[PDB]
Amino acid sequence: MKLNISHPANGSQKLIEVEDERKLRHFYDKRMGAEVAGDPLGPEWKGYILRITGGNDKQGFPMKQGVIAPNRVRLLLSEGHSCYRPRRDGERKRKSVRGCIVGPDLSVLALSIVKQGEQDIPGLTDVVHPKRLGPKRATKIRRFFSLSKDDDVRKYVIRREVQPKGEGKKPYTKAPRIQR
Amino acid sequence: GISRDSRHKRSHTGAKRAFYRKKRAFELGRQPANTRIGPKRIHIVRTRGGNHKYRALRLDSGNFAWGSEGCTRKTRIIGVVYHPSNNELVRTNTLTKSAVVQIDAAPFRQWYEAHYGQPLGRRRQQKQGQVVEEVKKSKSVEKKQAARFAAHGKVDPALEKQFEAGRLYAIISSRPGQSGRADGYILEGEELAFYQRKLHK
Amino acid sequence: ARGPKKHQKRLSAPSHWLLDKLSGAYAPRPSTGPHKLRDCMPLIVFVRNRLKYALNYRETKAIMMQRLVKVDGKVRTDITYPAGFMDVITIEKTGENFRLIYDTKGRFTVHRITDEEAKYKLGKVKRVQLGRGGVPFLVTHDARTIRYPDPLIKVNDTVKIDLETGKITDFIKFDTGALAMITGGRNMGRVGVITHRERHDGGFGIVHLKDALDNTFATRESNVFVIGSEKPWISLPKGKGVKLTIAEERDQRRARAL
Amino acid sequence: LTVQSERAFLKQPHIFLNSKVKVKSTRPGKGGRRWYKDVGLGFKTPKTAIEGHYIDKKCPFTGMVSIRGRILTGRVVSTKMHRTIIIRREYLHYIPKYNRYEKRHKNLAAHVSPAFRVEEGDMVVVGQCRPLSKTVRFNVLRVLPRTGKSVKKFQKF
RNA sequence: GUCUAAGUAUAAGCAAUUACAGCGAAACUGCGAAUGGCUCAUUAAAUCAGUUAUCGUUUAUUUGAUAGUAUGGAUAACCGUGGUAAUUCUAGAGCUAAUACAUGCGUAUUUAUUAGGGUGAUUCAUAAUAACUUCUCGAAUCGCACGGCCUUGCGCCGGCGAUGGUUCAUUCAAAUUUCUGCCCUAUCAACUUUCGACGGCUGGGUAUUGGCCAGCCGUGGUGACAACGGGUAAGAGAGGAGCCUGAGAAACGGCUACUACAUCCAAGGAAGGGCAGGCGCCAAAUUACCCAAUCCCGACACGGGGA
Repeated sequence: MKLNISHPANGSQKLIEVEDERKLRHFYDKRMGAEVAGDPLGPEWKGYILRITGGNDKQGFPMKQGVIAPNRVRLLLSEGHSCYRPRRDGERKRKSVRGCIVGPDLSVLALSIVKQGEQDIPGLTDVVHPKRLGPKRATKIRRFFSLSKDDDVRKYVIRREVQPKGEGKKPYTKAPRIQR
Repeated sequence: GISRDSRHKRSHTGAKRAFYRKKRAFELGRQPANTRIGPKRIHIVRTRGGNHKYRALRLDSGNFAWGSEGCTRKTRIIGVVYHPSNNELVRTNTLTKSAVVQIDAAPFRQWYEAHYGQPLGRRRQQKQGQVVEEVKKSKSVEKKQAARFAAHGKVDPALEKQFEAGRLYAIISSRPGQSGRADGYILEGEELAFYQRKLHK
Repeated sequence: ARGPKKHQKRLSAPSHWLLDKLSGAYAPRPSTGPHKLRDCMPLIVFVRNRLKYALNYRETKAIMMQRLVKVDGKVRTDITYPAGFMDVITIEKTGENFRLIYDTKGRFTVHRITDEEAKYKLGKVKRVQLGRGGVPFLVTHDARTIRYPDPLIKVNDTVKIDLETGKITDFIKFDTGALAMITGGRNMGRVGVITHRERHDGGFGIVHLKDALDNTFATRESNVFVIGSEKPWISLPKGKGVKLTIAEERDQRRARAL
Repeated sequence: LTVQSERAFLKQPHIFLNSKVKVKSTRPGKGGRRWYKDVGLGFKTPKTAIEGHYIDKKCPFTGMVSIRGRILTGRVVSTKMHRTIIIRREYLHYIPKYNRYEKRHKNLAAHVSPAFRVEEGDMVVVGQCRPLSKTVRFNVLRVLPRTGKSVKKFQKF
């Protein structure tokens, strides 16, 4: 298997080649939402626990939630679900989606970092990635930057900038908007 | 999938007429709501003109009218007594219009004791608790509610026997499958002996 | 058939418009608005055919979109929505207007008319009935709802509104022995003078009419339209709306020709 | 217990009035009503339609079924139904092959009010109402009681 | 398909001099397509033509009247990690907003009671009362001016439109509905009652009237004044079966199974359901150019048109 281990606080995630089906034995049979640690994966990992979320089969099939009896049941999907973009609006297409219980058939898992360990990883926690779009309405700016109600948001700018090359004149300064 | 029209019939002369067209979507007849008592189960069936129709599959309560006073109290439903159409609908106790339902005389009887100052539906043991029956009379309240106590506190005595039962004979005039509720009014007098006489039949 | 289309056919195009038999299949169908199909008269047919003030719809939309033309003071940037009845149409520069009336033959004609005589309107009562608040209000024949009128002003009166709030400044009374336009029957669109009204329990009680030269015709109350008592509010149509014979009126035209 | 019963047990106007006569408005007044109505259209209400305690809802003086415009006449074929007459309206058809007239007879059916006094062979004014069944789209209004005979009797009328 | 200055633009997109703001693809949101026009077993007063009518029914839309009342969670676009052969296959983690789904210290629905200008007449319209609904509405919008009072209050008052909204109109419609007229015929005088054939009470659903349908009985309804049958010499749609949208469709060139074929494959899986052209049952009429006119549709002067 190969892992899309996901890190929300730093915005950073990876794929990881998994040798040792012995390191996959503790990952077998576990339903979604369960928590298996990183110490049974690696000797180089100790303290992380991880939440199983998703991934994809061999030959590309996605994963639904709550779908015990683990084979690829051709599940009927409707609007507003996972693993489904509607062909037309209101359309309820029967697709083929894998069950929850992890057997050996999976190609790439998708994991959630729950508890941080002791070993540094460069490309997962040590490298940094803040989010792109910032707090856009006024009360969202109030709730992040702590502007109790007599403060007039306008001076608080969460701006982005673009400088080109080839020109030549000035930097380019852009503020999103403040609604309400 | 279910038809309504006037052309799938036989003539006034008797010969069946050759149908000249297929079914069009303005001649539809929908499934009847055989409404039962319980939780609140609702289909909203959106009908012609954007006008969504209140389809009541299962119900509990609904306000009834005390006809000799114009009083309306919300009332829980107990059960079907008679229907002139179908003893299969009585036999499954299915609610409908022209169904006489024995009802809770508790909100009616507590408008009676909350307003008048007279007992009905009680045993000859004459037990009594806290005072709201008297709570405080004035001279104006004494002349007022005693002057209303003097004459018009009055009942058909078979209705009084259904205050002792606490479960009166109302009639449903609303339909559930097109209005979302099963409401009616109370049966009084000649209609009381009429449909209690249908309990006799 | 089975729902609305917007395509008008050309052999079945009716009398009031003067459409050509040529130029492809379809004719300028009017869409919804105040009036029905019959007394409708779009600005398409009005400014291009009746006036010859247009070349094609680049020019007509190029007139209509720039906010120069008014209908009751409203902008009306639409081609398919109708113009009304006995109409007041604006050319506000140089101070002129266009009243649509009948001719002496029964079809509509334009008139350049002044700001006052244009700025009031002759609109018939269609209904006086009870609505919300407990008041009998007035549904006009043409566009609007005149709420809180005089409570004895009933149906079939034809009202001088000032067109500005839709309020009765005068009314013409439905009467026997009065002068009325007729819009229906076998003799539609004629100025006449009613001699009698009959009751006709069973639908559409009528009027007997006897004109200036003793011609009688009895037509219904749904098409009668009492246009004036004497009191020349509106512009007079040609020939006083008598609709005489083609030969004698032809000799009168050759007699009055310059 | 006499006309309230009629094998199918509700005979009421759409305005309930009977049990709440004991309410102290209409009874010190006079609002104790069989449901009183005129049909209009140049007629007169019969007296059994004034106070006659039968109850039907397809009655034009008790119920809400009305008349509009079109008024008809005709002679009854079979009076004996469950309150429905059948009209044989004859007319003279103009055959163009013969340049003549002939008889063509027709059959209506009209719901009957228990107000008037019925005959078979009478000449009966009926009226168009809303279609209360397939063939019964009419209602019996005014009887000219005549001694016209059965199928043998003829008049275009 | 579709952008108005008048929805939501932080495109690391143009292009200028810190709330955004000019241009503006992407994406959300809205409208959209009951039709352009197709193929072939037919439809014999059932259609239709007059002609009535809904006091038996709905209407997106049009324009007009309109309402003394009891500072909020997302997600798409975006950023990245990517899975498989992959086809509107799509996953996880993180953003972030709307006129978008949702909150907010009289009226809308249903039941009964009562009062009650028009019409030939209604229990009509209208008003009040008592409650009821798992409560619809009474704007937490956008743009364009920039002002009266001068408490110059990060004031109070202020218009011009765009969008949105309970209720009644109005048009456009759709739906039934009545008196008469089908072409021929007696090798057509009996037919309809199955499990409605005609009434009538009660319901039920239908937008409403209707045996349209179920109890429940009564006895029907028609026809030699030509019923009914027969003779066609005039609507039905890869296919049954169900379903969803909308103001309007039993929508199919839209879903779900089953039935008959058939295409891509890494053989597990997937996407698939037209008329026109040539030859034919030794060769003969263009595979033409345009929405310019007339006309139709969309946020709408542009964008789209097999008339």
